[PDB]
Amino acid sequence: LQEMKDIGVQADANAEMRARERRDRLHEALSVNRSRVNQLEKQIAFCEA
Amino acid sequence: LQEMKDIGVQADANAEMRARERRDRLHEALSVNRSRVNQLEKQIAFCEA
Amino acid sequence: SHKQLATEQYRHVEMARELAEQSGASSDLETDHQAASDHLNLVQTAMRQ
Amino acid sequence: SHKQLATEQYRHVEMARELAEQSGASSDLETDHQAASDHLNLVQTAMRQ
Repeated sequence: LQEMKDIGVQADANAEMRARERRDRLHEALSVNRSRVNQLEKQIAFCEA
Repeated sequence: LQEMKDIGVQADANAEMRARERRDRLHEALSVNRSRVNQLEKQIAFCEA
Repeated sequence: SHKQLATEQYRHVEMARELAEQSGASSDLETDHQAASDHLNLVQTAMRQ
Repeated sequence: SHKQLATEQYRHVEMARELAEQSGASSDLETDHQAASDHLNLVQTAMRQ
């Protein structure tokens, strides 16, 4: 129980799956945004050349 | 100890640092590979146009 | 043709600038998402204990 | 002129037929490195235990 206090995270199951969903969709959204930025940059290089 | 062996991880600090460093290096190398793919794709587009 | 070239140069500058902004954004998000996954693991451990 | 450009196109086709494979391999490696980081986290947890 002292270890539970040390970690301090409230860590509820509802909160658990919710958090994992949030962060995973966040990862994938990040990756997609990075891809889109790269695509646009490539377009810009095309135009310049 | 039974829990240790059920997870089965050797849990030696030295191996821990070594494994983590190796995986981080692989992360960075893979990021380099993705970047390289990006630049070469840029070149493909330039040449084709 | 000179005027069109100058205009395209302007447009290119604008797009390149905004895309640099988006690249910085994506990197910051990457850091955020690393932290996110760490949090997920913490929560799972709290569940089990 | 006619004979130059076709050959150049074919060379570029080859280069793209390398880039796409590097890209797919890179994505798979990304998943693998995520799993590796998971193992790192397991070792981290095992330290305290």
